[PDB]
Order: sequence, then structure tokens, then C-alpha cells
Amino acid sequence: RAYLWCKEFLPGAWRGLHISVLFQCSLPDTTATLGDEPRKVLLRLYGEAMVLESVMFAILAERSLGPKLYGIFPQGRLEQFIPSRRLDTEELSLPDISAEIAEKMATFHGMKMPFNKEPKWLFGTMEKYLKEVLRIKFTEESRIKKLHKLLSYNLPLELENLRSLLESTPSPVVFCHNDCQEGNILLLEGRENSEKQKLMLIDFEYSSYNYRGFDIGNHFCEWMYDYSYEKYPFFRANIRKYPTKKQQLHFISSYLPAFQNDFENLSTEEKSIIKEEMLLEVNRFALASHFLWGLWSIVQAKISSIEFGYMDYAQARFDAYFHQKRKLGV
Amino acid sequence: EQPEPRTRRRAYLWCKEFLPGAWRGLREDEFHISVIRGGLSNMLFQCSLPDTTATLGDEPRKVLLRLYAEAMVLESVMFAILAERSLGPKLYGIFPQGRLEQFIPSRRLDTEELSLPDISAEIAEKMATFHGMKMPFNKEPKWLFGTMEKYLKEVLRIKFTEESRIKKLHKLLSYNLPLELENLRSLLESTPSPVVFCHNDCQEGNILLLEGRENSEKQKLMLIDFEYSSYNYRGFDIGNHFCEWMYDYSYEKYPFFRANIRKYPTKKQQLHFISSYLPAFQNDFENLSTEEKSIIKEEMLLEVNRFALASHFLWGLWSIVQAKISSIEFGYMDYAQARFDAYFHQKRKLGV
Ligand SMILES: OC(c1ccc(Cl)s1)(c1ccc(Cl)s1)[C@H]1CN2CCC1CC2
Ligand SMILES: OC(c1ccc(Cl)s1)(c1ccc(Cl)s1)[C@H]1CN2CCC1CC2
Repeated sequence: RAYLWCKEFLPGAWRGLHISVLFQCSLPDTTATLGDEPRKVLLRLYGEAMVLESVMFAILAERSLGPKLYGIFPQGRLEQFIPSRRLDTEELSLPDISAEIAEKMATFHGMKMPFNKEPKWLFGTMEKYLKEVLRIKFTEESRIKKLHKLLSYNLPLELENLRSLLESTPSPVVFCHNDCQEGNILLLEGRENSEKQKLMLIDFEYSSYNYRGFDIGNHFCEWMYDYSYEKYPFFRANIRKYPTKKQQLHFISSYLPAFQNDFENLSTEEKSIIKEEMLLEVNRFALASHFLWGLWSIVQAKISSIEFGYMDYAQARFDAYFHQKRKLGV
Repeated sequence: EQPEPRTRRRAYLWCKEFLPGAWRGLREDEFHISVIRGGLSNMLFQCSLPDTTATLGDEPRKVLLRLYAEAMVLESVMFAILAERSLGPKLYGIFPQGRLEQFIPSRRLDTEELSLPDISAEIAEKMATFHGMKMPFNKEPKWLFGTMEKYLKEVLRIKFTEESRIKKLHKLLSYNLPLELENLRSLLESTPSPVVFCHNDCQEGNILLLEGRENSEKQKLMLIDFEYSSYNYRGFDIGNHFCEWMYDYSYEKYPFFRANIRKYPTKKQQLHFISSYLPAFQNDFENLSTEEKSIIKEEMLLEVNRFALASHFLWGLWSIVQAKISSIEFGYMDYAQARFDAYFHQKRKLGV
């Protein structure tokens, strides 16, 4: 099946003619490349709505901000295989890494995409997941209990509180990644010694026009979560790992001149004003990351096959939401 | 011509939501929209900012709205890629009901303009550029015979009710189309042709003569409407274009087309076309020997002239199917006969 996708969609030596588990499709080591065709490709089997993700991946491939698109078919797609590794959670805090993510995020934000520019994504998704959460019934007594504790916060009332806080919080609408976590950041092989070009932002499943503060606040929230933990619930949460004001300022001091052209040419006092207001903007939007992903995770506990403690994760996001509300005095 | 109130409201919402700058804060009463192309399939509209409104950034003053089975996914990706490589109109917005694309001030070429040496040479260069494209689609040349077999299977099942359509179908069927498809298959089997990304409908109605550029000898045209595009034999794309010289679709009375076999390009006109196509396609071409260049050229004429037979066959079958399924007024059965008449005339000329 994959043999016929790689044979029919790929040029040169493939048109004549190895697979590993996502799939790593390759040509034999003794086979000589006829031209610029790839020796090793990546196959993505799935399992509007595909029209938008496809056009987006095609555009990012064309603009070199994503992996190349080699083939597109109903069952999935053939993409460029990038020799790399994903970053770990502890590396998000590294100054060079943090500064590069901010630059790669700033670049992604300035991109013009053929999608709805109305920032509906944030609240529309939260309402969609909230409507589902209130009608979910679990069979297991342990899950019924965990849900009962989450529903006890009165989620529709909390959403209206978050709505009022965010409406009185100006944040520009940009093309957001919406999932800027370590698992979506590639550390490029060989390029490890590069100070400012060793990374790549990937996996645009959630990308849309959204409030800038959500992409930044959401990334700040991601410093607290490590999804590599090998024992149940298959994640580790650490509130103390949220960026300090200094680490948050280092991130924005790299984000701002990379996004706003004039920024560098402003006065020291003016630069601090934009920055101080930006810390308020992103820390408020961090609350929407906890809320969005917390609701998402309850819906995921009901529908997903994947081995992950979804209900514990929802509780860890809701704990962080209330902790962050307290920190902000909101 | 103004659209229907429901269309005008939906169009206004798509423009204010997908288009940036002055569009984001436009009132319904400030929205300008007019029909470009009517019908039921692919309605076209020009949408615009009032002339009194200033632009804020680099947003367009006017756009084209195109108002329309996952062939929609591939078609959308194709338009996006071509828009990115500056080979098609810019894509401003994609939604289930349609697209917002760049408005290009121009007119389409007329059939008579295809023969013009400068026009012909430029079409050859843009077609050659189009063929050098790497697209993420199936590279097996299954389009041609797959489409023809698909149309033929449909044609063998067709039962018309109108007496003249019945009589016309009887004549076409009498040629023994399945047997004729096999004769065509074996002829093309012994005709080598490189598999490239083809337009597959490179006719006058899909070529834009760009406004202001009518003095630019080599850069005044643009190929558009890539709905039939796929990986196909290079022979087809060129052969199909040569067949298009014979058909004028602007005829205002039924059958809504004029066919003239004498308008097919002469060896001279074909050689002029392939003489612009070849250095545009390989770039090292001019530096080859006179005997090698003449051999490449003579093999190329034979290849495109044989594939022209598949152009006649494919559109003749498509036309019969359209007579059954389409709602658009066109003399489809007369058009099918016109393509089959040409097909047998081209067979006799090739001595095959
Ligand atoms: O998709 C996740 C999943 C976590 C657990 C799952 Cl089961 S899917 C990640 C994808 C890849 C990772 Cl590595 S973590 C997380 C990343 N963000 C979106 C959804 C999750 C919370 C925030
Ligand atoms: O699309 C057509 C149509 C003709 C009649 C129709 Cl009804 S659609 C053209 C569109 C615009 C033209 Cl100008 S010709 C023709 C161009 N090629 C594809 C189908 C037709 C034959 C070859």
C-alpha cells in the first residue's frame, strides 16, 4: 500500500523500486539517486475539514517554514523526513532555545494565510468542548468521580469570567500555532552548535487566526508539563517551572523585534511600556490555555484510545488555572 | 449585473472575514459586487472597496469570488502551490462554498490570436515552465486512458430521449469506440512521451492577455483554470493545444462553436511552437548539434501529432457525457461529431 504510494508519488529511483513505524519509508543504501529525489521520506496515515490543513501544510512547505510536501492522497500524505529530535521540557528554559522559539513564533505570526481572520477559534473551541463536557457520562466510577470534581467548579460560569477578563485585555490577532510545546519543536541534526537557527516549529493541527497572547501564554504554560513520563498518568506537572518574569522578559525581548519592525528603534522607556503591558496580556491568556486544554482533555478521556491519564491532566490544568487566577489577583 | 440578496450578504461576510486592511471594517452598504460569470457551477463575482476608501496596507482593492468527491482537496492544494510559485492568481481565502482569488485585469485571448508567432512562442514558454513543476500528485500517467475508459463506460450506458440526440449517438457508436480506443492505445504505446505536470486544457479561454503588457514581446500572458491538470504525457498538453486552433467557442448561435480543420497549425507553425518550447524546457538545448536538434524536433512533431488523436477522442467522449449530464447550453453532440471527424482526418494525415 505504502510501497505503491512511494512508487507512484516520488521521483527518480522510487519510480523503479524499506518501511519502519507515522512511517519512515526508505530506498536501499546501494541505490543511487538519479536526481534531487529523497533517500528517506515520512508517511502520515490518517485515521471542510482536510482541505484547510492540506492547503496550510502546502503553503508552509512552499514558504520553507514547514517540511516539504511530496505526496497528497485521501488516506494520508508523504512529507520530507527531517533528521532531528524533539526538545525536552527542560530545554524550553535555555536562553538560546527560548529566544529562538520566540523568533520562530514571531515569524509564524506575521504569515498571511487564506483563512478566516476573525479570532473565533479561542472561545468557539472552549464553548464546543464545554457543551460536550456537560453531556459526557463515564461508565467507570473513578472517572465519574474525577468529572464530578471538575463540574463542581461550575465551568459555564468560569468561562464567562474568563470571557470578561479577556475582552478587557487587548491582544492583536495573528496566525497562531496554538500548540507551541516541545513535542512540536525540532532540534535540527548537525545544526546543534548554531546559536539562532537550530530549531523548527512543526505540527499545525491547531493553527489558526487567534489572539497573539494565547500562543505566548500557552507556550509559557508548556514549561510546566513533561509528557515523556513513562508511568501513569504519562505526564508530570510542575507549577514552579512556569517562567519567572526575567525568563518571560527574555522571551518577549526576542519576540518583539522579530515581529514588530520598528520596535528596536524605540526609546528604553517606551520598550519597557510595551513589555510590561505584554506580560499582563500573555499571563492573562495563559488562563485560556489551562481552560481550553483542560476541557479538551475531558472530551479526550471519553473518545481517545491513546494511553494517557486524561482526567488527571484536566485536573492538573484546572489546578493551574486557579493558581494563575490567584497569582494575577483576578 | 447585481447578484441575489442572499449571495451579496454571504459575499460581503467572506470578504470582511478573509480579507485584511480596509476590508475588516467595511459596511454592507459600502460593499461593491458584480457578476463576472453566471450559471449554477462556478459563479464568478468581482468584489471591491468603494473608490472613496483608502487601503491601509497591501490588501487588494478588488477580488474575484468563485462560488462552486475529495477532488476539492487536491484542486485547493494545487491552486495554493501555483499561487505561491507566482504561476496562478493569489489565493486570499478558502471556505466550503468557494474561493477568494486575486483579480487580474485582462481579457482572454481569441482563437485567431493563437497563430500569432509572439503569442504562440509565449504559450510554448509558459507551457514548458508549467511542465518543469514538481507537484505532490500521483506521477503515474493514468489520467489519459483512465479518463477515456471512464467516459467510454458512461457512453456505452447512455440512452437519450430526444430523436436528434439518438440519431447523433448512433453514428458515433457505429465507429466501434471500444475497438477504436484499443487502436489508439497501441499507437500511443509505441509513441514515447515524457510524463510531466500538464495543464490538459491549454485553450484560448484559459490564457489571459495581461492589461498594460500588450507591448511586452515575451511576458504578456498567463495560463489559468487548472481543473483538468495532472501528470500526463507531454505529447497530450502540446497536441491538445494544437487541436484548440481549430475550435472557436465564441460562436453566438447553436451549436455555440465553430470547427475548422484548416486552422490546425502547419509544420512551420508547429516547429515555431516547439522551437520556443524546447530551450524553455531543457535550457542546454540551443548548444546541441544541428542534427541532434532536428532529430529531437522531428520526433517531437510526430509525438504531439499522434497525441492530438487522444485530444479528439477524450473531448469527443466528454462531450457525449456532457449531453446527458450538463445543464449548460452547448451543442455537445455536434461537438462530439466535430472531434471524431477531426480524429479520423488526423489518422489519414498521419497514415496510421
Ligand atoms: O497533544 C498533546 C497530547 C498530550 C497527551 C496526549 Cl494523549 S496528546 C501532545 C502531543 C505530543 C506530545 Cl509529545 S504532547 C498535548 C499538547 N497540547 C495539545 C494537547 C495536549 C495538551 C497541550
Ligand atoms: O471547457 C470548454 C467547454 C466547452 C463547452 C462547455 Cl459547455 S465547457 C471551454 C470553456 C471555455 C472555453 Cl472559451 S471552451 C472546452 C475546453 N476543453 C475542455 C472542455 C471543452 C472542450 C475542451
